[PDB]
Amino acid sequence: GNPFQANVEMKTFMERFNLTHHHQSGIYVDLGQDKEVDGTLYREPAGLCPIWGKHIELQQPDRPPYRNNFLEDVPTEKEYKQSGNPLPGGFNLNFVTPSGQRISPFPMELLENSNIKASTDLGRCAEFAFKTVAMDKNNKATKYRYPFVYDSKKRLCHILYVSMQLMEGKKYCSVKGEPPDLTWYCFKPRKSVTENHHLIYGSAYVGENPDAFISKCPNQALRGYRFGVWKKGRCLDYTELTDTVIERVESKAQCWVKTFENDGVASDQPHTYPLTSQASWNDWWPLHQSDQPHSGGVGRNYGFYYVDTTGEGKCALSDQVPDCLVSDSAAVSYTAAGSLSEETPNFIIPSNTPPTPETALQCTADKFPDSFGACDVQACKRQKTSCVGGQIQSTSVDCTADEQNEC
Ligand SMILES: *[C@@H]1O[C@H](CO)[C@@H](O)[C@H](O)[C@H]1NC(C)=O
Repeated sequence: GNPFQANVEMKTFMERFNLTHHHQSGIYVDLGQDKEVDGTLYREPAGLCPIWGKHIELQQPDRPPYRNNFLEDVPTEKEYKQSGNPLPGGFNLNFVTPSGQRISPFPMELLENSNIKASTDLGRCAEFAFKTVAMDKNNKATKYRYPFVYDSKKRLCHILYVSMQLMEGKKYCSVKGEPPDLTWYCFKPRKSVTENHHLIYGSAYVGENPDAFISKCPNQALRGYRFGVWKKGRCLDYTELTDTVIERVESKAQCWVKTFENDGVASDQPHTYPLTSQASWNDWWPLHQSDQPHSGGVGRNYGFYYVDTTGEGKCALSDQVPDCLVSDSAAVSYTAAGSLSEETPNFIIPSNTPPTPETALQCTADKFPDSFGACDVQACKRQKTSCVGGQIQSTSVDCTADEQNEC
């Protein structure tokens, strides 16, 4: 009797944390699909959940004309003639309509318009991205869809022409202008303990069903609980699992960053990039490669900050999809997909469309009596499930004096 499985409301709550199920693609680098454009096969971001706080850190020279900001416009041919190597600018789609209307960034007020069906601001930007496709050379609508960033502060929706997310090595690219002959600067995905929390990155496919992310993706940190897996008749938090990575942290936010940046996070990036005959890297989109990985969202995406009995702040990282929780008011559970904050921001609350509940961890002492599992005689602990201040509690406690003879 895992209560988190036996209770269908608690079960459906825990499902939001399964990134392999809903997101289904890379998170650190998302390149989960393939689409041909003008006779060439390109990798395309495909994941269904927004990645909160994800930004691409660029490594352009530290001088004019370089902004080191992936939200800047992709450069014009002239701009690049003027700058020298490497390319200046950013990843932002710079196209104009025949009318001369700019496509990105696009303001949320203009979206909130009946061609846009999403009920939340973040969903409206995802839906905009989903309704925006590469046009081929000739000029026809293609199936390749650009990823987006919602800058939730400025309320602006960015369609990124550049769908590349990681490029490293003097093979392909320069770091702060060294070596100088290379066309591309290097870049990589980051989250920061302090910056760009108000930026949300996503594949266009978050917009295909633009309200689904609200209730199927783990958007927000989970305060007051530690991710766990049901074993031996009780909830074992990640600290009790053999394959967990445990690192010391100074702060809870560093743990949140580590769930995205650790070496085992779900990533669709190949270890060597494609064999071309170009001098170096020379495309706006990643090329299809026979041996490309598709993580399908599987990876060390999960973790929690907690304080050990020694008083040290630590971060437990796991690839194990959680199917239970251990309650701990000081703990916070994070994923590679969600935000640092545990509070639901305004811009994923229907602007109109009732808010979907998560009432699954609410309880009453009356209807939810103290319940004890059987003693795990290996650890000599047993599950205790109960209700305190209207919140479900789940911990491992001492076995009865009698059961201890069997440990
Ligand atoms: C997570 O989702 C994937 C794909 O649907 C599934 O294979 C896996 O069992 C799920 N894990 C759970 C519920 O622990």
